[PDB]
Amino acid sequence: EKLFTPLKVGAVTAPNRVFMAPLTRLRSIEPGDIPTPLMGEYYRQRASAGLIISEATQISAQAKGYAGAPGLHSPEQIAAWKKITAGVHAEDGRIAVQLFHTGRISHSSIQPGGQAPVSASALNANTRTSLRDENGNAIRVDTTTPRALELDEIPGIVNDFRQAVANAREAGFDLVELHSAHGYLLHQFLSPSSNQRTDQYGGSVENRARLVLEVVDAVCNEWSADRIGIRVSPIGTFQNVDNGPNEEADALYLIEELAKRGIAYLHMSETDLAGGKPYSEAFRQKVRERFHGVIIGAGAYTAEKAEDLIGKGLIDAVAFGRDYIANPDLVARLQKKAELNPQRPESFYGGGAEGYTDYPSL
Ligand SMILES: Cc1cc2nc3c(=O)[nH]c(=O)nc-3n(C[C@H](O)[C@H](O)[C@H](O)COP(=O)(O)O)c2cc1C
Ligand SMILES: O=[N+]([O-])c1cc([N+](=O)[O-])c(O)c([N+](=O)[O-])c1
Repeated sequence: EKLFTPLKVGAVTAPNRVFMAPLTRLRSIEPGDIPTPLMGEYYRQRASAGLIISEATQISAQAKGYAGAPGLHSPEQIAAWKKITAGVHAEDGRIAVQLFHTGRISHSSIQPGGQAPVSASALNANTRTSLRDENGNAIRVDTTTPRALELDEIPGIVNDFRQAVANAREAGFDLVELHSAHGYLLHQFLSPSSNQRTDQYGGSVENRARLVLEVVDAVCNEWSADRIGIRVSPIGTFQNVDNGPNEEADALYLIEELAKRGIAYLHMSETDLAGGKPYSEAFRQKVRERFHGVIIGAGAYTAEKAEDLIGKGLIDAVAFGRDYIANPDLVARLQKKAELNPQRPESFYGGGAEGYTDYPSL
């Protein structure tokens, strides 16, 4: 078995290939979107992971889509995240911050000034986001119709990603993961379904990938390419955002472009929680020959599926989501073939310690 063997991931070395997937838990303080000591304890409990990838973290106030999600733009956010990374490092762990802009998956009530969120085009996402009620409890509310970004606003978006990566370095993160998946802003530009622009940021695949590649170049320049990962979900449909009528060819174009930058890793979210068609081994081979860094697979994996694909030389590591919510010591349990704690989905979002830090270790 290979799941418990080391792997060099850009600038750090993971001691195993069992990674903690990015998981939105909506427990941050408002006002201020500030990480908490309870969040610090949760991440410290999981520090035996080969790599922790944080919950989605907004790059700016405009980037916020969910009440209770943290940011990485203000002094108070930087100071709170510094305590969290210090606690992970005290336990000999490694942690990446997942950075996003939600684009049209948002609501006017949590935007600056109470105004419309932004996107590639002015089309409603036709889904829900998570807000908080008068008592601070999580609630699902229909998304607000966005306005299209003006051409002259695009450099500011690139600069916000650049600044958030500068802040992540100061906060003591080991790596950053750019959120280019799941129907958020970068994916909204990538997909023809959500991008009807007639300037240089819409139409062809080269134009649709222009924004995400500008962001990759900016953050590599700010820090170093060996500190940068990216999450993509380029095959299937995710939160009403499909990948267009040429999804395989368009995915291989983007992956070839990413490879030119020499980034640390490519993280593929293979399916939505509601399911989708499995990746073919032929498509996995085409990805593998186009990218020369670490490849992480995710989406309803078991340890058995992970071992199979790692042994075949097609991926290098696996990110587990819901098994990591329920099992702080998932590495030890998989190594010893011990039974897992049962999941409690009712407490995935919002609340406090219950369903968060109260899943026991062996
Ligand atoms: C409660 C919950 C929150 C999630 N939040 C995020 C997120 O912040 N960013 C992201 O890229 N994916 C997010 N996902 C997807 C997970 O990263 C992961 O890909 C998925 O849970 C993997 O499948 P598994 O749970 O079957 O292992 C979330 C999933 C769940 C269950
Ligand atoms: O649980 N969620 O609300 C949720 C949130 C995010 N996110 O980045 O904010 C995701 O990427 C996914 N996701 O991919 O399933 C889910």
